[PDB]
Amino acid sequence: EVQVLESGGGLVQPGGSLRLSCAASGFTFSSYDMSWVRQAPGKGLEWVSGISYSGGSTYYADSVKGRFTISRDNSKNTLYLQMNSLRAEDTAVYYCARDVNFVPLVTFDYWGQGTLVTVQSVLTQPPSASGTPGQRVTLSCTGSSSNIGSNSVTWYQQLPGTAPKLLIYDDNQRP
Amino acid sequence: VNLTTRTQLPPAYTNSFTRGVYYPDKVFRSSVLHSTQDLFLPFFSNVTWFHFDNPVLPFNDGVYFASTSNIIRGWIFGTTLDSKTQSLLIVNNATNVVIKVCEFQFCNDPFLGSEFRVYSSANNCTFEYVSQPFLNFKNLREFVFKNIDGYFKIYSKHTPINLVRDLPQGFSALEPLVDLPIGINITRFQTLLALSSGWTAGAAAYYVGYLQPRTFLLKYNENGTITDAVD
Amino acid sequence: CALDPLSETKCTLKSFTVEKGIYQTSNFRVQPTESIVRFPNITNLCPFGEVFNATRFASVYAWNRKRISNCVADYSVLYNSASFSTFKCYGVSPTKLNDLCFTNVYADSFVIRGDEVRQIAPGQTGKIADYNYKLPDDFTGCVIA
Amino acid sequence: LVKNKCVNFNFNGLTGTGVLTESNKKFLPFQQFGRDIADTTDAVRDPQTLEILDITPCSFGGVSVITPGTNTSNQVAVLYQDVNCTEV
Ligand SMILES: *[C@@H]1O[C@H](CO)[C@@H](O)[C@H](O)[C@H]1NC(C)=O
Ligand SMILES: *[C@@H]1O[C@H](CO)[C@@H](O)[C@H](O)[C@H]1NC(C)=O
Ligand SMILES: *[C@@H]1O[C@H](CO)[C@@H](O)[C@H](O)[C@H]1NC(C)=O
Ligand SMILES: *[C@@H]1O[C@H](CO)[C@@H](O)[C@H](O)[C@H]1NC(C)=O
Ligand SMILES: *[C@@H]1O[C@H](CO)[C@@H](O)[C@H](O)[C@H]1NC(C)=O
Repeated sequence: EVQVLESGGGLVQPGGSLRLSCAASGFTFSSYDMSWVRQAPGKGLEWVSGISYSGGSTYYADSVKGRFTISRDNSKNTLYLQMNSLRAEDTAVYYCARDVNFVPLVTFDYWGQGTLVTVQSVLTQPPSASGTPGQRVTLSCTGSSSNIGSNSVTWYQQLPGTAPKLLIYDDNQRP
Repeated sequence: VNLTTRTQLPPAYTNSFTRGVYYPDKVFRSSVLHSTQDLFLPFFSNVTWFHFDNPVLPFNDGVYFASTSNIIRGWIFGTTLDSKTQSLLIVNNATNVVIKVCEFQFCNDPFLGSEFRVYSSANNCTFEYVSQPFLNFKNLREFVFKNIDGYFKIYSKHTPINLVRDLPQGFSALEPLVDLPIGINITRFQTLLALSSGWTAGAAAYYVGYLQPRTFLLKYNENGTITDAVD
Repeated sequence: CALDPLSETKCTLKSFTVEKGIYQTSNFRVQPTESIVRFPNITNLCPFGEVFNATRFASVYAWNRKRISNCVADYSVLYNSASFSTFKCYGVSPTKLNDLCFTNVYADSFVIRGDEVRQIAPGQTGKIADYNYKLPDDFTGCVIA
Repeated sequence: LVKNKCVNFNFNGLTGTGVLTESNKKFLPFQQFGRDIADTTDAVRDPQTLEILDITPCSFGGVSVITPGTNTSNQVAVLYQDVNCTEV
């Protein structure tokens, strides 16, 4: 079991603060990078932030840059997102994803169940693709030389109403 | 094959009067009569007197060494050796003692002359130290080698003396010199001497006493040095 | 039995009238203001550079192995180093690495492919783990890529 | 290193509670602990700077109370046995 529970989501108001905490057990939480990812209700995944194995390097999405602080306490093996000066666009469901590999070849395998917090995408993946049983459907991501060309492409399959699931990592392999 | 010069010589014995007392621990005591049970060399004991003669010797419970021109260079502690098992080898060619628990290939003949041919080469080393040099007759160097808890500890003291045979009278406690976390078992040892087949030898005597689980009574003086002992 | 020195006397003698005299009520001891953990200044730092900062690493099939002992090693410097992209510790936790002691350390140094780094975890299979450098599932160590 | 304060020192593996004071005890260049006839740690050599400190057990003892008869008066004096005047 490499489960990662998460909590700290509830009704808040714009311009406030909220502490999200997710606890990871079953693996060396202090050796794997982790991240916070966000899914607006009925909208694609938006990666909030990410913190390294040591907690020294922190990365934030420019949509939330300068107002969210990602933190990691390895003693209790828990990881926090401190949301400050919230906006109306931040009402979503939050997951904390374990990063299998180092950056840049990020790989999110295990995801939290989802905390419902109430308060554009670089990769121009098609809005939808229709398939038929027994067909061979190619759904194609698209990015720049910095997104797709240089770093691994990982594919997540999110069933309706569940956490995302890793399908493809390092451009070729499967879990 | 050993040296071309192995004349027959019986293991002459002598009497270690009060020698072989070493500070059993790093504890300081002032004007105290401490009664500790540890491995000491028994008082007035029959210690073997080897004289160029270094036959293999057992290391059952640690052994006391008494060495009276820097002829001895070190010792070769082993159990099976022959590149089969690692062994402790110490070499002091010139004020340069080196500690190597390595998979040595030492040939029973520790040929030497300067010339060194004690062991062809050392492979699979686990510990390597390059510490400062540990080393009528003028200088008497007394050592105590002991194996507790895998730790290999050497107590030692170098004393200016005037003697030609046997061990001098008087009392001198062997200060701890260095502790080695070798962690390996040991039962046998050797010695190393400066003196390609017709090699001479130099005047050098070394005496081997055997530590036993004795109870002693050490007289730490005001300055903490052990000035006298009764077993 | 806690407000007056007299009350402690009334309480030790179990009487409400205390006769004239001196009574040993309780005992006191000045408490440790703090703790002073003190050790000898570091004297035998380990040269991680000899393996890490080495100018020429080894091929993964013929991976170098360097023995580390007779030494003190600060793994926190390595863990808190930004050069390392991967620091995966199995069987131990990197935060407690400085707390523990081992008989010896082995630095197994080699060069692999990026897509191949995930093959240096215990229980992994492939062409590096199965064929080049295998780690037991009962692994007590770390991997630094 | 703090001197003249009751502290929980942990010199190497040797731990203990007491007040540390600089001293004139002449430890031999290889000695770390100091001890007395009672086999109690008296002095320690500071591991990282070669100095000799005595471990005086912190001021401790009984707390006697000097009182006249309770019927006579409620006033009370306190005797902290074998301790210097520290905290009043
Ligand atoms: C040591 O043994 C030898 C040979 O038996 C003997 O002559 C000598 O008196 C003994 N000396 C001691 C110290 O017992
Ligand atoms: C090397 O020496 C060690 C000493 O413990 C021994 O266990 C081991 O079998 C030897 N062989 C190698 C190459 O490690
Ligand atoms: C301790 O050393 C001093 C010199 O510092 C010396 O005078 C004294 O005799 C020594 N101890 C004894 C035996 O009293
Ligand atoms: C390697 O060299 C860099 C140069 O900045 C240094 O910071 C680092 O500590 C070195 N690492 C090792 C393991 O020697
Ligand atoms: C140990 O470090 C201390 C503090 O810097 C210094 O005062 C002392 O001289 C050093 N001693 C050694 C063992 O080099």
